[PDB]
Formats: sequence, structure tokens, C-alpha cells
Amino acid sequence: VRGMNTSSAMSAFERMEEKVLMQESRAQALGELAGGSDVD
Amino acid sequence: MGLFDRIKRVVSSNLNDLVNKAEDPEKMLEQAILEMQEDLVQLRQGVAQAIAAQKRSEKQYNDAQNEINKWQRNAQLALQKGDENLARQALERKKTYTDTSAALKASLDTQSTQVETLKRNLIQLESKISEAKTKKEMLKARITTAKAQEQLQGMVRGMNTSSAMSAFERMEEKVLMQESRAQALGELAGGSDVDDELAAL
Amino acid sequence: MGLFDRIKRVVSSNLNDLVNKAEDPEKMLEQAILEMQEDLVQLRQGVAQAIA
Amino acid sequence: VRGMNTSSAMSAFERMEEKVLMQESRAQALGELAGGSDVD
Repeated sequence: VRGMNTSSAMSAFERMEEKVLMQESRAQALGELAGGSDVD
Repeated sequence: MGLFDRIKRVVSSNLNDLVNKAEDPEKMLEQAILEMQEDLVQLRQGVAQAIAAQKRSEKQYNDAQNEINKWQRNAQLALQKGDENLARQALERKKTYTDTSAALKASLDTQSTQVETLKRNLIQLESKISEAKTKKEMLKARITTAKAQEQLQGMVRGMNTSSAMSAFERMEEKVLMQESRAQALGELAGGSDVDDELAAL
Repeated sequence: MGLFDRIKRVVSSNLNDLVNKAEDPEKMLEQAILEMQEDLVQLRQGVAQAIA
Repeated sequence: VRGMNTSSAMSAFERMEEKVLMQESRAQALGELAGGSDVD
């Protein structure tokens, strides 16, 4: 399960998952920072 | 609080951050999956032993049941050949087998329930590992999305995250400066009249 | 969790990905088949003893 | 059997099988990405 750390394998898996999500969030924020009615 | 506790907390907080920098997502995801599967394999064998023990218990139950009828047949053979002595003695002994049959079936039932629960758990674990194996590919897709978006931002004029854009903009500015030099040199050393025709037509 | 466990997990995750890059399908398929057949041969002999 | 890894030979065989299927899927996706009533 996501929220418990009894197993080392899940610990590592979730840690890498969070690292990658953070990296993508960094990319998105950098996108924002530097910068359908009509077709409806 | 203490002092040795504090020193060891500092040393640990340094070593852990040293390690967490070496971890690389693309490889540790696979390593986690590999160990996941190893553990599942080692659980299969426990389930197998449970099943084998159930087979043994049912076989014992069947054999006791068969001996019950065997001794009933022995009683009938006594009735055919012998007398009431052997005929009654056969059932006298058959008492024990009738007892043991139920005494064993009671536990055989619980054993069966346990084996069923174990099989269910094994299937659940297989499903969850498959889900994780899909999540790994989804995470790789996210990595690619991140790198693509970072590529796009490097294309904007005012930021220097990408070396290619750095060089491109540098040459652009150099050339604009050269043209400005030419224009200034032009100035340094050195439409009302034709708008009248617009009145003609 | 532990620390030595974590270090060894990192080292293992590196060596395994190093090896999995060397594997080439066209050859490892044949190698797997070859060992498959070897095992079958070694089982024939057990069956033969049973028959004898 | 496909889903269990008790034998090393099968482990390797299935691993190569999945690698090749993934390679073919890559080719097909690359085909899509870059781009019978009438004869009935």
C-alpha cells in the first residue's frame, strides 16, 4: 500500500516515484514562470 | 537533548543525503520490481506446502472411511460364516473408525478454508505486482514529459538553460551589433511632395 | 530503513542494469533453448531407471 | 509456464520475448506518430 513502509522494495519504489513527480512538477513550473468558446 | 545523539544524527543526516543522490529512478524502479517478484516466488512455495498437507489429510480421511466399510463387510462375513461373536466384534472395533472419521473431517474443513484463503491472497499479490509493473512505464512517460518541457523552455529568448540557444542568441546579438555599427557609420559621415499626386486621383 | 541494505540495493540495481544491456535476444533465445533440451535429456535417464 | 520464474531458462526466454515485443511496439508507435466499404 502507498502510505506504509513495512517493505523496503515499496520504500524504494515510492521514493523514486515521488522524485520523478517532483522533477515533472519542476519542469511545469519552469514552463509557467518564463511564459474553447471560439471553436465551441 | 543528549550530545552523542546529536552527533550521530548529524553524521546520519549526512550519509543518507549522500546515498539519496546516487539513487537513479530508471534503475531503482526495475530493482524494486525484481525484488517484488522474488518475494512472490518465495511465497508460492508456502502455498504449495499448504495444499500438499490438505491432500494428505483428505487421503487419511478416505482411508478411514474405507476401513469403516471394510469392517462392516467383515461383520457380514462373520454373519455368513462365523457367529454373533465375530459379527459383533467387527462393529465393536468399527466404533473407533467411525469416531476418527468425524474427528478428522472437522479439521480437514478448516484446512480447506485456509488453502482457499491462501490461493486468493496469491492471486491478489500477482495482480498488484502487475499494477506496479504498469506504473513503472507510466513513470518513464512522466520523465520524458519533464525533459520535453524543459527542452521547450530553453528555447525562449531570455533564459540560458540550453547551450544551443545560448550560442544562437549570442551570434544573433553579435550580428545585430554589427548591423548597428554599419548604420551608425552611415549616419556619422553623412513625403509631402509626392503625397501631392494622391490629391490628383 | 537500514543503511547497508540501501547501499547494497543501489549497487545491485546498477550491476543488474549493466548486465541487462549486454543480453542480446537472438543469442539468448538459443541459449535458453539449449539449456531447456539439456534438462530434458537429464530427465530421460530418471524415467529409464524407473522402467528398469 | 509464462507467469512463474522457477526456472532460469524460462526467465531468460521470457525476458528476451518481452524485450522484442517492446521493440516492435516502439516501431509501431513511431509509425503512428509521424504519420473496406468501397471494395466491399
